Amino acid sequence: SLTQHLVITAVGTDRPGICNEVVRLVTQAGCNIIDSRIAMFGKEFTLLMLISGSPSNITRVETTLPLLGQQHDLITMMKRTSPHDHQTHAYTVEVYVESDDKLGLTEKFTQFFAQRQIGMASLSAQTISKNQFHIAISARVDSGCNLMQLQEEFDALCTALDVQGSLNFIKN
Amino acid sequence: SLTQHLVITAVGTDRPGICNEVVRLVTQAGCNIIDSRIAMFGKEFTLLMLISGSPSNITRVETTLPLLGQQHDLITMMKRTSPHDHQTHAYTVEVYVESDDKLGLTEKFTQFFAQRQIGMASLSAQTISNQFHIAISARVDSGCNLMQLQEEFDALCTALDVQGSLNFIKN
Repeated sequence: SLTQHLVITAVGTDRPGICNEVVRLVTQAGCNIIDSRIAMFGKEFTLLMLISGSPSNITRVETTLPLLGQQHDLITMMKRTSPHDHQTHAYTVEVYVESDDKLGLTEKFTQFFAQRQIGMASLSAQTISKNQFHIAISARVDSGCNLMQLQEEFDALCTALDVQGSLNFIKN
Repeated sequence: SLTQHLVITAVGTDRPGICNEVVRLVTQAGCNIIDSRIAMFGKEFTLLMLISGSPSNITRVETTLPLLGQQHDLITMMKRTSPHDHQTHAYTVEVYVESDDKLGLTEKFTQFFAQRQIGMASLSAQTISNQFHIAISARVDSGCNLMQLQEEFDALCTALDVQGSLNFIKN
């Protein structure tokens, strides 16, 4: 059949089985779960998800999902999208930047990865207790990426912006 | 000054600098980005983000974020929450399950980990071409009895008669 893809976003007060019903409703709808991201932020359950199924099954998910969010104070958001081309990743680079000035610094580092077409998976930019600003980014690069070269360019940027930054590589 | 926390979630067509916009709007509003999850699913930019700031700044972001979205065809959702008890995990457990049946197999494994208070970071449950595979990346702190976890997990797979494995990775 014509396999259709859908993107799901959900936020709800984290409780024992909230994530059960979600994958329950999705899998029990005939759809496949291509990938997802689950994070516990604050007292909240946050989920990013990409599913695929027949046009019939997806609609089934597009209809039933909001109801689940009604009886659980859950908040949903969906959006159909083109199929997902699997980008296998060979490494996870973890970056850590520290500065005393936060002025437009974070977007300099996200741009660093965009210019190189490296997708980030997580980020944090914040002022710590006690007058410094710390940025933390996690990104995935494939096997075709020159690691020693990525590290050098990252060091140059850090020199250019006069901040302290470290880079870490982790393969899976 | 009475720190407020805001969970933000967005999904729009993946374009360049789209993420930059979000980070710019939030940081210029004087807020901190405590954590976030970014992913490119299909052809969409996907974001989960937890920010915090004073009520004035959070209100500012709550006010101007939707607008930014209207600009970049980005649909967003927001909700305030309580302080973040930032947990650290001693191990990352990669789980892999291979079966020749789809029927209610997924809930079994999520329940398995929810019941044991072991959080999941990612999940994929799909058929591959007549075998339904489940990949789960979960977090396990140091107070976990790895021997018991292994045994119970093996008993799960045995009861469902599927093939499962766990790979303990140190963070």
